Amino acid sequence: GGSVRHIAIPAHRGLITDRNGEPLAVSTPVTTLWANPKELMTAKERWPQLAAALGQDTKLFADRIEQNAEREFIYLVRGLTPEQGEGVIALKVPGVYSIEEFRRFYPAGEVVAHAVGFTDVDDRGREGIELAFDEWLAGVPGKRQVLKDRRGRVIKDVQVTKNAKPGKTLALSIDLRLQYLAHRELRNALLENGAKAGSLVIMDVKTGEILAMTNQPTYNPNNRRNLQPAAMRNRAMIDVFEPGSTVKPFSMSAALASGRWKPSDIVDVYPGTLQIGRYTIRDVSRNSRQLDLTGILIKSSNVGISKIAFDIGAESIYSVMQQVGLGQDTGLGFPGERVGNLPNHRKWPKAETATLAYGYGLSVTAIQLAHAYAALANDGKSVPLSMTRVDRVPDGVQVISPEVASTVQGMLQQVVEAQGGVFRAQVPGYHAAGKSGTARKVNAYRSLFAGFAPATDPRIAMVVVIDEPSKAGYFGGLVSAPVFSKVMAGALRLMNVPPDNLPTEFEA
Ligand SMILES: *C(=O)[C@@H](NC(=O)/C(=N\OC(C)(C)C(=O)O)c1csc(N)n1)[C@@H]1N=C(C(=O)O)C(=C)CS1
Repeated sequence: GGSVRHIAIPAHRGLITDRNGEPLAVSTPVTTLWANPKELMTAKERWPQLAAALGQDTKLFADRIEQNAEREFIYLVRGLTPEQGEGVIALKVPGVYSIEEFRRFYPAGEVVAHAVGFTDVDDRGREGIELAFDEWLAGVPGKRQVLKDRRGRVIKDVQVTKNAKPGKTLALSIDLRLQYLAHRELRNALLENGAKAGSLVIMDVKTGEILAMTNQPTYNPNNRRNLQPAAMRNRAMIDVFEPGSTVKPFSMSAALASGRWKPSDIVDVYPGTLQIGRYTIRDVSRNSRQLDLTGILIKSSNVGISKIAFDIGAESIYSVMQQVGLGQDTGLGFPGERVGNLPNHRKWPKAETATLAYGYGLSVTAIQLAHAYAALANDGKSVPLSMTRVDRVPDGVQVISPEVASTVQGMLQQVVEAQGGVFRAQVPGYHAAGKSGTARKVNAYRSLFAGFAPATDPRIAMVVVIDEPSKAGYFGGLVSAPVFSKVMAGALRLMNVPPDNLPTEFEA
């Protein structure tokens, strides 16, 4: 007797590695016990011992089987060892079956959870890379012919009609060594500042590769028990924030490209405030009069950058920030990734011109901010972003001219190295460049640092975001700059970049 039926052959999900082959998401065998209730209903005498072997109350187990008496498949328990599955099979209960199924394990756990994401119990990607590249990773299930008796029990395997096709291996752009370093130091910074959250992005300025992307809080994707959704946010891609002063190098790029400004030109910022009708632009350091363009960045003078913006026009500044990608679609396609907002106007009055120029009222992601600094470091050329390992580098787009980019690079090196600069961002053994930011949330603060290294031949761009530090310190040059120093120092050494901060003949 029996009936001819076709059943599926699950496909083996593809391995996800870092850029060097280190396993990040692996489908490994676990032993699973399942049951056909229609068969179980013929051997009720065996139920209590089966319940006991499954750690179930006898009556709760007997109730569950009765409530599913019309189904032909229920799970008993998933994730045993082969030895554990055999002990239950040794009861020889009709309708109880053991199978080996491949389920996801994440060997680096919380360290790359936001980037990698996870699959559901149907093993379909639902977060992070697992979702974004689900088609690549999933493969194609097969089909095989069976004969089933009246209860649904397979009584003969007839033939395979189509073989399963396994999913494909995927190598991410992430370097797990940099990821671990970034993860540990971001975690340390949250403790030292009693901060609520944070992000750290590392990018290869020559290839567009996202070398590291970590956030706090994070979660263990191997133990998703009562996960708070806040811990699951890949903030670097799905949270927007005001970049504030960290956009001032792009305002400065527009200034230098206009033909009306050189680094040694001077701006009077006395007395540290600038009234624009009912609005008042304010500096924190208000013991300045004449500042040159590098000093405007070193002191992070909102007044100074605003006066420059009045001279060159907001349109030139908006265009640079648009070109380097701030508030613009990255095109990556990460689930929930935000585009943000670069505010636009028909005509730009002084107030809107000033706030644009020092990053007030803008919305960007940490990925966008890092990509913009990568283009600046790469002599003004923006290489497309990638979450996967890049073997053939695609052509970039020139978004800032090489001469202007090179001059702004040198100014940003001075921001880190010059007297009164952001000395905590200095990278031991290397010349580094960057810009701090401190944004008041609308007192709560967000502490920023963005930069790149080595200055002589940039390789890595990095953004550090510390959300709501609660200690006495909250300025970006105190809170986020030291994280940049430690992570950049380690990342450059892990990538075997030759140190470039060597004495001249006279300094030796
Ligand atoms: C650049 O980020 C500048 N930040 C600001 O003007 C902002 N806030 O300034 C503080 C002092 C935090 C305030 O409470 O007003 C700002 C920009 S967008 C936003 N929502 N707030 C300057 N940056 C620095 C740095 O280099 O971190 C300073 C040292 C002084 S303020």
